[PDB]
Amino acid sequence: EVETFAFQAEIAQLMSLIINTFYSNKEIFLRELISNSSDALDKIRYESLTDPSKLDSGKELHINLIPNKQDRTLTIVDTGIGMTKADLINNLGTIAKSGTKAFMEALQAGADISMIGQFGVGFYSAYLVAEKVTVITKHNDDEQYAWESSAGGSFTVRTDTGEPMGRGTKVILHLKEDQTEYLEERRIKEIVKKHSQFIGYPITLFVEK
Ligand SMILES: O=C1Nc2ccc(F)cc2C1=O
Repeated sequence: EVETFAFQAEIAQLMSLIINTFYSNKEIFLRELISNSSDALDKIRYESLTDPSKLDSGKELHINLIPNKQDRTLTIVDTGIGMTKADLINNLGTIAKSGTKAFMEALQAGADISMIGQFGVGFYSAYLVAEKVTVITKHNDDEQYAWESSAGGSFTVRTDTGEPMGRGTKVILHLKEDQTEYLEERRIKEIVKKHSQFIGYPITLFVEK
């Protein structure tokens, strides 16, 4: 059972802007996704302070970076609070309608694309490098779901039947054919050290066979 939804008009505009605007500093996508994971890990930690039973689905608060050259995917896994089905349909837990407005206003008022995270819509920077994005998420209060979109104005949501996650979010980036540099160990390391050296959770960069 696959449900197809249409993006809000403002969100579809944001995605086509990111896809079509000539902009060479694409590496900032990893900083935004890692920052989104750190925000989700902060949320589960804060709720765990007043209720330790919320960590029953997983006590480790970490971030893993998993490149795969065979599938040409870069996956960002975190054990954060996760997202419900309502969260997924509601623009992946963001206030994307108002955040897109302030972002597009700034883009004509001097700002550039690298400042996308300052308006809460940093997740969509994934389409700077990915032709398709798959999001697997598991919140304590809901089941495991799979969000997917190749842009084009629509996305799909389905119950995920694959490997159970416990709790957290998995962002799979199906990279464009000319963006395979972000599958290289030294390139990923350089970006993490440059843009995410002070993240308060362990970041493990997986290596390949
Ligand atoms: O990619 C990276 N992960 C890391 C974790 C710890 C650290 F000190 C550096 C790095 C990287 O560059």
